Amino acid sequence: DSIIVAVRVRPFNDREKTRNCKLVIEMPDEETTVIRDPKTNDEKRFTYDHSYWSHDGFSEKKNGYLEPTDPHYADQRRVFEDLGRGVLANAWAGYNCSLFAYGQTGSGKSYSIVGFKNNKGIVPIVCEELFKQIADNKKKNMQFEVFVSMMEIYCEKVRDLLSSTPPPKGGLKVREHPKNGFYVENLTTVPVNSFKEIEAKIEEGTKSRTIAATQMNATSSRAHTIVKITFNQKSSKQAGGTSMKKSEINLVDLAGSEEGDRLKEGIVINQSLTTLGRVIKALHDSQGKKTQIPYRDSVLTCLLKNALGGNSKTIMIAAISPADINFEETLSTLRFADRAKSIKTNAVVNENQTERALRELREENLRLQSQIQGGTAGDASNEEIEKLRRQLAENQKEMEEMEKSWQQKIAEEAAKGASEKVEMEAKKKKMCHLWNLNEDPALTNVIVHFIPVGESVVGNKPTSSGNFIQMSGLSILPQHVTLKNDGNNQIHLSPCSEDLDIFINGKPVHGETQLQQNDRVFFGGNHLYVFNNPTKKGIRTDITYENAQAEIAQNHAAALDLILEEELMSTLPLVQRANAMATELGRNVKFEIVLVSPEMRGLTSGLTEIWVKVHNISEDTYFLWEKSRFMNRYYGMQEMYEAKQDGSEDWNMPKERDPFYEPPDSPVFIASSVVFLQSLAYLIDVEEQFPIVDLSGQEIGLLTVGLSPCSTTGKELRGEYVEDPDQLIGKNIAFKVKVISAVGLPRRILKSNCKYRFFGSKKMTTTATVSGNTPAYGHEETFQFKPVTKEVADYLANSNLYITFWGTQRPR
Ligand SMILES: Nc1ncnc2c1ncn2[C@@H]1O[C@H](COP(=O)(O)OP(=O)(O)O)[C@@H](O)[C@H]1O
Ligand SMILES: [Mg+2]
Repeated sequence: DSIIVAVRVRPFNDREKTRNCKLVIEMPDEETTVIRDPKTNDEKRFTYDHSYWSHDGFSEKKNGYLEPTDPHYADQRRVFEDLGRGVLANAWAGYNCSLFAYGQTGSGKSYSIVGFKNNKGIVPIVCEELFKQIADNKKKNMQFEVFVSMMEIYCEKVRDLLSSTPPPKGGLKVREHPKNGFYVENLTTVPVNSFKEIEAKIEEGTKSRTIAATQMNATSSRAHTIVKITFNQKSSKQAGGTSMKKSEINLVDLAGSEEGDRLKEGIVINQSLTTLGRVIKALHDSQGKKTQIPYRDSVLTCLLKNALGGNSKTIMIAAISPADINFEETLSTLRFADRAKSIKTNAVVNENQTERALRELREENLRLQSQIQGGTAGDASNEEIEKLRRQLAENQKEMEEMEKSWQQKIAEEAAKGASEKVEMEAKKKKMCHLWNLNEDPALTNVIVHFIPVGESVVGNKPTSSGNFIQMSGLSILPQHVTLKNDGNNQIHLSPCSEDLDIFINGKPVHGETQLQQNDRVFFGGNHLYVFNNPTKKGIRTDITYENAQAEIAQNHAAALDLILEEELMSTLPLVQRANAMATELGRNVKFEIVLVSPEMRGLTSGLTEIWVKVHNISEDTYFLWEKSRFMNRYYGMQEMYEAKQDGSEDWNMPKERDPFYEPPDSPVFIASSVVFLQSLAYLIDVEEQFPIVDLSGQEIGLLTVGLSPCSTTGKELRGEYVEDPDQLIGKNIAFKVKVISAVGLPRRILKSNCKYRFFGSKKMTTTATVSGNTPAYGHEETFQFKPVTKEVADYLANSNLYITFWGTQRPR
């Protein structure tokens, strides 16, 4: 009784196609997946229960559904008929099931699980078929109960997506029922009678998820989302008194499966994924002395302990991208699904007599009551005598629900408000409104802010006054912007500060600006919206987060080709969130994207480097991070921001642990120098000054370097006259470079050295470190060449040495 692993390949999206990406994934049969290395053509061949090819051979119908043209395209209905049929059979049989999707952010976890628009995924049609199969097949005298729950797991904190109650500190409690396993205490479980009910419930759950993602940066790529459906079949008038069969389905959308500082990256964010990699590994290595599987090292592996080798039927969807750039991550995915493929689970039917279940629950209630008796009269650990009362209250609620009829349950739950959504969708046709625009496509156009017909103010102030639109969360000020609506005919947006970075259509805004139909407004952090006036023109709702960020990156690059644009599309939003998090967490640090062009490196064609300039205003220190280092320490920043939002006592943390601080004696790339080697091409011995430029491109100093030819012996060659540098070809000539001295270095620098790599040496030459701001490096190194090659001659005659400066600013 083993797991069911299935991999699925999404098609090329609209930005990978213009990027000219080669397909690196092939599926021969409906079982095998072949990943071929782009630069090596080496193939790795994996086998699974299903290899879903959703890349070729489909056609978008007028309804939007992607129907397969050839018999190889895995449409939504095929993935359903293979896995949702299985989860429905498990639910009807009495086995509790668990389907989870692993994969990279963008590979298609959310598409496979939930779906997107008219291509519905596992959850919707599984719910629909469950309710239909209830209403159709099962006769005799039986009752059927369907309960839905929905939780998010973020930084090891469990948050109830179906509860408007403000969340506790540290998230909801996770306790281990001794017979049933790990569970979430005080998790909302509503009874649903029709498919519309569970649809609206999951809808408001995704609404809460969207609010968390946009206001507190609870990013979907860094969080897990679980939908828990309990299906109960109650049978009466049997040989025994009465019985109930029970199934618990867990549909899990996992987080994205995607140095100088250990503790300043993520530890709590990736934890549930990290140990998920461990557990699987630990479960695969078991194949001859016992090992230990670390379920308790994270919340996810706790809540999926039965799914990962216990009492459950487990299904896995590994979504992979068919592109060159992701070849590594894809492979990792394919390897993860390969390791989990060897997982045997022991699922049993959950039938229990109603009277004996009630009696067991009551005896546990009595055990807890006696525990609190021993509390008040004995040890009375005020920490423990609250945990015990929590458990007693949960048992009490369970007993109260057992006695209750399902009709009374649905009546009580319907007694507790849905007209808010009806009238919201209604007044969206009459009132001007900004709708959400989120990096997770499954959360775009979910929340909405309505613009009153007067002059209102957007800000992070909990209302309590007139003419106020409340935006709460990251980057939003108590008085952010001012909106002026003229009878839903002419709306003007004006920022309340000159130091407030807000954008419209990507172009920055400095004064009163009139909004127009389908404008793309950005307030800060994650507050990216699209304006809609329902009275004028023709509205639009098919605007993706990728379009707005694309135009923002276009305008930013024009201020300061598609490879660079698509990379700013990944870096810029993170830099916005980094600045907002820094200024909110008390860290007086400012991040700004500095890009190094090929021309700045002495090249003609080439990739443009992206750096994140880091200014620590306190201590007044400057740094410069590679984009990757910024990504890792941004993971750290996001973790710290969540720690603050939870109200923890350990968010403001020491220097060695917070991701915003960088020690001052840390070296930083400060200056650039382009030394043209033409002097070597003509075998002349000269030493001149070359401009030193900071990363703004501004020339700030002069670097005297020495250029001279010398024989392979080491002596000064022989005095010929080179008129064309090809005369050097075939001769044994060496060239020494003498980084003599520099002037004009920044006054803040106290130690510096130079770095370069001569032609074909694969040994990064780095000079000694010198004190003053006018340092005498005194470096020298000859570069031998057995035949001076036409490539080397062209190098000397037309290219240049790219010397970079690395310095420190404060003491040691
Ligand atoms: N199998 C697929 N078929 C068609 N489109 C897909 C598929 N998988 C993903 N996509 C597209 O890729 C985009 C991002 O996928 P998403 O569901 O966000 O994956 P993840 O949540 O794992 O990042 C979606 O907008 C969707 O339209
Ligand atoms: Mg997702």
